Amino acid sequence: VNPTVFFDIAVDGEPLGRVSFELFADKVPKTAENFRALSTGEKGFGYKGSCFHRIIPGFMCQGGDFTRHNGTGGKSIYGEKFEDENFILKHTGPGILSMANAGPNTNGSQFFICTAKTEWLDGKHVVFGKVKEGMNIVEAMERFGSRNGKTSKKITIADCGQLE
Amino acid sequence: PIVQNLQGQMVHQAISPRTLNAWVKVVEEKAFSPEVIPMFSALSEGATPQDLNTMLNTVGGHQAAMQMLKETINEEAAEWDRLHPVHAGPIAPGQMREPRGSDIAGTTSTLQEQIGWMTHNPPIPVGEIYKRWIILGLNKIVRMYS
Repeated sequence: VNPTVFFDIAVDGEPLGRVSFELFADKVPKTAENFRALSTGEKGFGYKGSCFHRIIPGFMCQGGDFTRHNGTGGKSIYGEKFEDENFILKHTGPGILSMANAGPNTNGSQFFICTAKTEWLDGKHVVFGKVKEGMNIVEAMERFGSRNGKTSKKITIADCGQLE
Repeated sequence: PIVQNLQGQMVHQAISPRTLNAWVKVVEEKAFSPEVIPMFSALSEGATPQDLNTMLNTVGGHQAAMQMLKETINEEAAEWDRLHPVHAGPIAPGQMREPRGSDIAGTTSTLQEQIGWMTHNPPIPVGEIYKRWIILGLNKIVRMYS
């Protein structure tokens, strides 16, 4: 049974709602372990307090750059970056959780949550999970995006950890 | 070059062989004297980085000078990367990756990506930026020719 993580999402400091994710650790164990450990903050760094710095409506919400907060940063629990584990899972629709990267084998901490079917991302980004509960929160985050990704309000991970 | 068509938009046209030849003839007569810098800049309006490299790769001789130039373009490419850190993706449909140094100089970018940057809205003017680099390079190598 797959690990489960949650995020409490907030906008300009005020609660929005909790989103929960199943992580497909059977298919991509190292990539799922990275995201889970970063969500509990058990190695002393991770997602708590960081921002969704790039939201593009009809596309995805991207966060996880906890070092530089604009997409130029981030790190994994394996070091600066780790390899693409496989591309077994594909971008089949809304709620898919996938690794943002700067090219092959440059997975760090940045991730995205798809708000549509993003087929052309197949084989480029590692898919490692899916939204289990709270797709309405991600649909409500979309509102605060823009076509170039800049957000009109600070969308933050107020808190996070492991449910299961 | 990139140009406007009857319907409104900017579209690619191939470099004129007559432009190329004019450039070739300026170098034969003047070498790399100062006066070639304004010539180059006039002859390269709206040029893509691929056009700019065609112009440079037509020059016969002046090998010392051409290496100097390439080394100067290479410094500017590295400095561009130093000042424009890469932003992690995914690329939205209609969008393009952000150009690296190597892309602006035409080494790692195809003509279609160059057209892509130069015709986006807002435009990333990889032609104009590369031309700036080249013109700095020319302003260095013209020392060998007073």
